[PDB]
Parts: sequence; structure tokens; C-alpha cells
Amino acid sequence: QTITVWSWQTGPELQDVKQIAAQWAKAHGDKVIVVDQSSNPKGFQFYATAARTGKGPDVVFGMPHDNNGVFAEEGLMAPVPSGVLNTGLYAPNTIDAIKVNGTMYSVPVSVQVAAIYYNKKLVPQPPQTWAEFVKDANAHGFMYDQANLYFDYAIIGGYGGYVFKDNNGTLDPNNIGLDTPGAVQAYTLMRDMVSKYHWMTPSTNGSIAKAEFLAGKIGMYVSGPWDTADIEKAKIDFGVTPWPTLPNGKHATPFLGVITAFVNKESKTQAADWSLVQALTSAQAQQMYFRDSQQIPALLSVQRSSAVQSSPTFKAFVEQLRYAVPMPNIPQMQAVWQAMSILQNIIAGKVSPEQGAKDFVQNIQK
Ligand SMILES: OC[C@H]1O[C@H](O[C@H]2[C@H](O)[C@@H](O)[C@@H](O[C@H]3[C@H](O)[C@@H](O)[C@@H](O)O[C@@H]3CO)O[C@@H]2CO)[C@H](O)[C@@H](O)[C@@H]1O
Repeated sequence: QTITVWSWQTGPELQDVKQIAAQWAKAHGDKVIVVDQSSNPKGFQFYATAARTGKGPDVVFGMPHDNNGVFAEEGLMAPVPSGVLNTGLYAPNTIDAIKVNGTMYSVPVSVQVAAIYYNKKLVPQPPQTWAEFVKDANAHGFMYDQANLYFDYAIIGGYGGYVFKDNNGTLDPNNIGLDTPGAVQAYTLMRDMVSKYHWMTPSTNGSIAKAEFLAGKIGMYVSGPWDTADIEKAKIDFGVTPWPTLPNGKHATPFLGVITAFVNKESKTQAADWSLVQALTSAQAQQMYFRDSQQIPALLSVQRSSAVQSSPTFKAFVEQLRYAVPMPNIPQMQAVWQAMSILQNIIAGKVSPEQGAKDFVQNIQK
């Protein structure tokens, strides 16, 4: 009959997913419907919302790995069949990212590490140290999704903060590091980018920063390959560079995100589903996704290809990978995303960095 795929990746990559799915259907006979969920107001967790009522898709494509802890815990994901995944074809952290309680629940398709996207017309040579960064930010502007933990964690970790303690590949949900002296130092710098450097105002966010960058108004912003298409469409002669070292001289620690594909536990055609997932996540598929958006392949063999090794996106990626922190995928991580709004209060000056940190962790525990 028909197999439904929900994709949280849009633009050129979605076009490729549709092309691959159509080629798959040509051989298998099953009609494949690909739905774009990238703009769904319910976000990534909409999968759980839908699956909980038995209205989910057969296959999910383009889901950031942190979300799967919830889905797996609630029994909404079919475990990856034996053999489908060869752990040796990926970096260690990539496979750990798709395991929940030791079980592999999804297939890695891409790896992501946020970086600074800059306009070469304004910033010919990218900054690498905080001092150089200040000079370029002052001269041509800097903005980003400042109150979004996904991005500002780069500063938190750079100062020694952390979400959940990672000891022996196992995260400890009870050991939170978002209220430590280091984390407070980071929150203070976040506030300072508004109150001291004046690069942003309390209202500045990701949407505004992207719009400003596409208009050629700011020389730098923090983003990822999901913006490649729009940046090129805006005809910006862009470059990609790692986060600069911070005021403490340490490297920023952006999160490592693994984009995944998986199968609904309730799907009636799971064998066919996994075959489709394999087609959507093959070396060739990843080559296509990279070609059209610069999304870094999860497969090491594709990363080692000439097109990838020579790209600016990959260069920034390999220069930050050792400092990147895999996002926690346990269910409790959603409570963290849900409480990060307090970062906005700190950045606005409504609450001190010290008090805000305390409230952040308390709101997370809740
Ligand atoms: O902000 C909370 C949010 O953080 C993490 O999400 C990030 C994604 O992991 C990352 O890929 C990127 O999301 C982009 C989608 O991949 C892309 O297809 C398209 O939809 O645009 C998105 C950005 O607008 O950035 C987000 C952070 O904004 C984490 O994985 C989420 O579960 C969490 O809710």
C-alpha cells in the first residue's frame, strides 16, 4: 500500500530524500509518502505526540538524537535489527548517540557541530581568539540564538559547566553542572554580550540573527548546515569557522548532534521500513545530502571523500570535534530544553547570573 516518512530535514535534503524514496518504491512497489515536519509547531517531540495516539508515521528521517531517549523510553521505536548497523563505520560517539539504555534505536545519517558562519565581504579572515572576535564583532556585527542552550552551551562548557555528568559513557541525571561557578561565569558572559559589548539586545534570537546575516547586515552568526541553502540563495559569500576561544583562553564546546532515521514500533511493515531507512542513509545518500547542503556524513568512509575533506564546513567540523560534547539523549534532557527560557531572563538582566543559574537547575529538576 503506502509507507509514510516524516522528515524534519527540509529544503534540498528533503528533495533528495524524496528522490531516493521514489527510487526505492520503483523496486519495492510500496508507494512512499514523505511529509515535511520541519516547521511543525510541536517541534521534534511531535513524533511522540502523534505516536502516543497511534497516528505516527512508519519511518522518521532527520531526527536529532537527543529526542530519541523519550521515544525509546515510551516504546515508540523499533530496535535496530541485528546487522543493520556496523559500529565500526562511525566514530564512537556517533554510535553511542543512537543507543538508549545500551540498545541501538536509530541509524546515524549526519553529524553536526554548530559553527560561526561569516560573510567574507565583511570579514575576509575569520577570528580565532576572543580578542580577534571582539574586533570583528564590533566592526561588522555578531548575533545568534543567544538564549537557546543548544547554541550557548558552547560557552557554558568552555567555562567548565555541563548538563549531566558523563562518567563511563553513562550520564548521571542527578549530577547537573548548569549551576556551577563555571556555568555562572558563562551566563555572565552571555549577559555581557548585551550589556557590555552591545552586540545584541535582550530580544535578539536565532530568527533575527539569520535574517540579519542573509541581509548582509552582520558579519557573523552561529549556525549549521541547515542554513546552507538559504545562505547561498541570499548570495552571501560565506565561510565557516570554529567558535573562537573564549575570554578564559579555552575552546568553546559546541554540542555534537547526530541526525538520525528510525522506525515506528507500531508500523506494520517494519522489514520494508528498515530497507527504506537503509536507502535513505546509505553512503550514496549521505554523499547527496552533503552535495546539496554540506551536511557532514555520519559514515567515516564518506567523510574521507575528496568533496568532504576539501569543504570549509568539514574543516570547521574537524577543528571542533574534539571539543564537542554529544548531546544527552536521556528523557531528562527535554526537561532541560524546556527550562532554558530562564537564560533569556539572565541575558535581559531580569535576574542575576548567579540567581538565574540556581533557578535554571531548580526548574530542570521540576
Ligand atoms: O533548542 C532546543 C533544541 O536543541 C537541539 O536542536 C537543534 C538541532 O539538533 C539542529 O539540527 C538544528 O535544527 C535545525 C533542523 O535540523 C533543520 O532541519 C531545520 O528544521 O532547522 C532547525 C533549526 O531551526 O538546531 C536545533 C536548535 O535550534 C535539539 O536537538 C532539540 O531536540 C531541542 O529541542
